[PDB]
Amino acid sequence: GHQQLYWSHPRKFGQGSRSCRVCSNRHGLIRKYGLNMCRQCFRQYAKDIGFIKLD
Amino acid sequence: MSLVIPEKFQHILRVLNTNIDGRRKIAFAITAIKGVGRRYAHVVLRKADIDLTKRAGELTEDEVERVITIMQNPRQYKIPDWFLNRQKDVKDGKYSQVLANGLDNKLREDLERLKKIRAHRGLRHFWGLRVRGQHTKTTGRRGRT
Amino acid sequence: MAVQISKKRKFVADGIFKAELNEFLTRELAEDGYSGVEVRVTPTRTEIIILATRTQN
Amino acid sequence: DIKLFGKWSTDDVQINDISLQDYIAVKEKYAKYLPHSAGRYAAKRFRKAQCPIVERLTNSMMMHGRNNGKKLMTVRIVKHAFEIIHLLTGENPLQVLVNAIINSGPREDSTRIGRAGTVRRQAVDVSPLRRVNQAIWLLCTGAREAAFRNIKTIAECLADELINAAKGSSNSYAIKKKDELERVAKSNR
Amino acid sequence: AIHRIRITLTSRNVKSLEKVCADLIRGAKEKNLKVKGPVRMPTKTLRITTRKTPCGEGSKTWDRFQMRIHKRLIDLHSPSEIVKQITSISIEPGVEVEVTIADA
Amino acid sequence: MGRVRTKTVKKAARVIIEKYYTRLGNDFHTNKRVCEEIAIIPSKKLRNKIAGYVTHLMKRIQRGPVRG
Amino acid sequence: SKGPLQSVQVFGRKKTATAVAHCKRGNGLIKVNGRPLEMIEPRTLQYKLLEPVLLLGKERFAGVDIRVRVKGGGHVAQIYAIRQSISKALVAYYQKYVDEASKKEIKDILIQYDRTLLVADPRRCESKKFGGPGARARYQKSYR
Amino acid sequence: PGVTVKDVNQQEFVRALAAFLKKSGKLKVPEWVDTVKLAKHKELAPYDENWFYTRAASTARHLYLRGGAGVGSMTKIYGGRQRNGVMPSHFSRGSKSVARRVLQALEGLKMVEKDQDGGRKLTPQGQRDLDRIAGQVAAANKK
Amino acid sequence: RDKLNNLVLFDKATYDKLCKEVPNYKLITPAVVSERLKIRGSLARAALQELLSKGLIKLVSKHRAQVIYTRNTKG
RNA sequence: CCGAUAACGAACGAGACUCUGGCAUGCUAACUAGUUACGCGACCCCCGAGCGGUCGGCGUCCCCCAACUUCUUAGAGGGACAAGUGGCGUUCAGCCACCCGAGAUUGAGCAAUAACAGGUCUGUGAUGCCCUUAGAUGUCCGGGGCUGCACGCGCGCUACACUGACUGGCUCAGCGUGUGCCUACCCUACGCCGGCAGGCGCGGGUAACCCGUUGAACCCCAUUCGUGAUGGGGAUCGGGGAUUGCAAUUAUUCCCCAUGAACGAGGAAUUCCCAGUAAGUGCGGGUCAUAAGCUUGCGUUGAUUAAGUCCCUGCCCUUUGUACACACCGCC
Ligand SMILES: [Mg+2]
Ligand SMILES: [Zn+2]
Repeated sequence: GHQQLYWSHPRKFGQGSRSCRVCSNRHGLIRKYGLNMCRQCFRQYAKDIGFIKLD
Repeated sequence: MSLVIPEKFQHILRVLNTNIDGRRKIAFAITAIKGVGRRYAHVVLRKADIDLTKRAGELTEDEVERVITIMQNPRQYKIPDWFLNRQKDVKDGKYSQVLANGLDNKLREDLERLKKIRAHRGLRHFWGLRVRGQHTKTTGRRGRT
Repeated sequence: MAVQISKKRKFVADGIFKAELNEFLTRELAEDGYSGVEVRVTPTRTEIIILATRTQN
Repeated sequence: DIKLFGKWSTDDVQINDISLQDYIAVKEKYAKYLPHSAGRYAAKRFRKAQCPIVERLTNSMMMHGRNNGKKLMTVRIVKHAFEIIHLLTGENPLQVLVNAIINSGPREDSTRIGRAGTVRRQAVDVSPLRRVNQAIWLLCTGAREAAFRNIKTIAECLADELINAAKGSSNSYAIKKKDELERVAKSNR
Repeated sequence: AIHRIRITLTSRNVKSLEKVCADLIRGAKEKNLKVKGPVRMPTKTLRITTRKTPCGEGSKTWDRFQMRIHKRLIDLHSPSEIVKQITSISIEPGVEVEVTIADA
Repeated sequence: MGRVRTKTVKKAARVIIEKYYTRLGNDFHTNKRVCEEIAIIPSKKLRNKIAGYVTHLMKRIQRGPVRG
Repeated sequence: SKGPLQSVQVFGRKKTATAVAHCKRGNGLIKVNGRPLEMIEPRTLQYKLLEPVLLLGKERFAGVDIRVRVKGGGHVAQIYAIRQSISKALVAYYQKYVDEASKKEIKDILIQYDRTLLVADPRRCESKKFGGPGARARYQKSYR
Repeated sequence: PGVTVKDVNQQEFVRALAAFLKKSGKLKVPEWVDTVKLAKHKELAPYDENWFYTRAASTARHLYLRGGAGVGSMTKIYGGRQRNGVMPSHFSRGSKSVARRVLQALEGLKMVEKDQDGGRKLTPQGQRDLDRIAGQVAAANKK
Repeated sequence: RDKLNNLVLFDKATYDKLCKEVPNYKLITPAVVSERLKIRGSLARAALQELLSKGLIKLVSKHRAQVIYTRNTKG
């Protein structure tokens, strides 16, 4: 709409503020250690990041 | 002295319009009064200068009238204003502690006050449902069946 | 100090950068035989090595 | 010589029957100052025989959920119960305990899977270790139920249970359960 | 100049980090520098446990991901100036170095 | 229970008792050190297992003729 | 008469609770965290702390000034560390400052009565699994 | 045969020190000792009229064992379980106001003074008094 | 076994009953005297510790959860 | 695995492997970890102690102005192999008991062929086909709903009390997090105000440097209560005060005062579990502007029973029967 309601709703906090840095999804995010990544996306890129599986 | 029961021992009392057992501890006796809890009983007895280790039956008539007048008039007796019930009244605004059938009708007075403006809380009260917004899906069944 | 990010967040960031860089190169150099990426990052300047079968491409 | 709880010498108690003599551990070797030692007594089989029986009794009082790790509370319970029984009867508290274990262990029980008459089918004599295991479990349950909703404390309820079991008076919950087990086994021979 | 420098190394695999700790101290001995031994800071374990499924249907399996961060400190404290004497770090990929003097 | 020696520990043991009978002996430790210069064994838990069964054969081969 | 540097430092450990006993040549003083051994937190298990000295004897300790520092674990778990430190310190002090024939007689009394006064309990804890409240327990499962 | 508080029963020592504070009445007792509760997680108020003398005795003892403690440390030491009704229980810190004025009453008694860093410790005067009471609490226990 | 309505304060009949035969039998604890003299229990701990002060009853235990006394020695 | 052997030589799985736990007074070191020593102090002493006792009070890398690594951290290594003894065994593969030993079975991770019309198109700029595409099934904004309650079920929390609750005193952890690409939102010491939740200034920490010696809970020690729906239990409900946010009503959460309901150990049934286990007990992480009765980990206290069986429910191998092959939830 006109420039004063298209994005008018405040999104400084909450699930709406945060999205997966890979797939732009808002569910199952991992904000720990500054990942900001999807629950499913992290499993995909865990090896590349460095998160290996010991036990 | 853990002696024979005192001759002027009242097994129950008659304070306000409720009877309280005299065989139990004084701070845990006046808790039988509506509007008086464990906390409020201790502060009033603390400020009425009565012994804490003695039971309700062995309090004397003058001590039981000192106890009542503390409870009725707590503001004048240095009991703080954060330790009462009807603080900042919705009708008259004065801070007070209500202790009897006055508590039952103040609850009814505020209960009809919500109904008369038919606010949501009054409607929930009138319909007999929860008013604090909790889930009615799987609880509170006993009151209905 | 305050400006520097913590080692825990820092080492996660480098893994994020490598994963993001690998994904971008995987999509782009796919038909060129992109095999992998090696990142020899140094405090002065970083450097990126692309491992591909068909280098002249 | 070791003076369990600082008193009540262990070099005078005695076991009246050789059947239970080697699974009760009140003698000099298994004589301890205190009924508390994380000795790994459940690592293997027949290691709970060389565990002192005061420790065995203490480990069984911590039951019914509320009290699953509270060994220090149980130690003082055993301590207070032992002081009462010496005061209330006049002999060595350990001696009353051994008599309680000996007299409460059910000599036979019944067990099977076939179509039972009343409870179980075939009457089977129990082992000497099951004798002690059942004896300790029965005394603790007797003291537990006796003090669940009365002013009488656990130490006093534990005290009378061991005293009654050490004599056998149809007043201890342990011997009452023991006699009941004998009757079922005897009726199911 | 007179200088004292604290060299902190941090990596993910111990083998490389233990290797790079060697040639700095071994190089300094040839350079006749004083070398406080490599202090081993406690290893940081970053542990992210994510449910294995992407669906939410299953048997409640959880996937444990661990990240080990190893830090080591080497304190090169020769009497003469040190920056010119140690102009190299001789690293391998995976280890981060941060030259630092006593002022910081 | 559950200390059967797998093929590998047994199969390696027989080879090093025919390659190197004279050097080996009936000591777990002396043999566990020869198995450190005569073989490239990836794991420590493997050589000690290999060294352990070697003694069983070397103790047995002193008396009977084992298939090795 | 004034020979210094006659001291040992021997630790004891139960369930992540470590206690280092500082043994030393002096008139008999046994103290833990600066407090007398009698003045200890869970007095219900006081005999466990006094158990080493009672078995070996006050006279054996009499030439030794012990000070134990304890800093881990819980209440009772600390006690097993304090006794393990005191018992292992004196056997070490007798080991490396007099003949081990004296070390032999102190060791057998403690090792026979309770080996934990000289050898530590190796069990620690167990890791919780992602299927139950604890290490082996499992959440209740329902089929309807 | 000297005596230090670490050499005596702490529970009887704090009982002795509170008695010493009570008869030697200079301790700045607040006007709300009768009304307040000593922490948020406590359902009922303290039983003893002289609770302010017993915390002060207790806290003066704590500053002996370790100094540099502030109000935030005191409310941690005195914090405890909050049963939270039907909620699962948790840990709740004590009251900052009770802790603060107990400490403030102690500087006024010249037995506690502030540190060069945050928090406050015992003065040599206060350390003198703590250990004499320790002296007489051992003699009474002994004989 | 419905309700005990124990005494919360003594009457004359129970008070001398306390003083004449309670300090005569081996195990005297507040629980025992409560269920024998029909006193509530706070009175039991009360009455027992007054009898200690007079010295006609000997204390042995004195613990928070269990306080145990005994009669005076004879002979 | 050992052995017979129309089989011989192999392959995957198991095992080996990886991580973790338990021992190393043996090595390498540590002013971002300490301990002993010494020197200052502060006290108690005082008989007189004096190398007295206590101090998480202060120093000796504020480099010449202590040592050392026991305790802490983490690397290289060692250590356990059924190795030794006795017995059983075809005296093979192996089993049982015991000595010495920290340990004579620590927990996990990975995990074969073949398959399921098992779940996910609501994870994806993974995707085919179909549908919609400007009055949109795109996108944004406002409000509401996802919470709504005659009722049924599942996972749990709190309990029914005295092996307790309450009030005070005492005294012990370990995982692990901590200021942001977008992105606004960190962990908090200390001082002051307030009864509490909180508020106000001053700092520290991108972290073995600051929170923090994480002064946790249970427990322990004293007090009151006294077998009653009671000081058990805290559901429901009224009034008041704060915090987060743009917004708190259908109560966000927190605090204070009042009401004090069922519940007195739970029918038929049914779950999980073998040693630091069950259970009691709290504490971190995730979610998180606001928040845990959830989950993932951690420590603390610490047992009863059992070292067996195929009885029930199932699994593996062989033999056998079969009208079954969508395979007994079959066929008829
Ligand atoms: Mg109450
Ligand atoms: Zn994603």
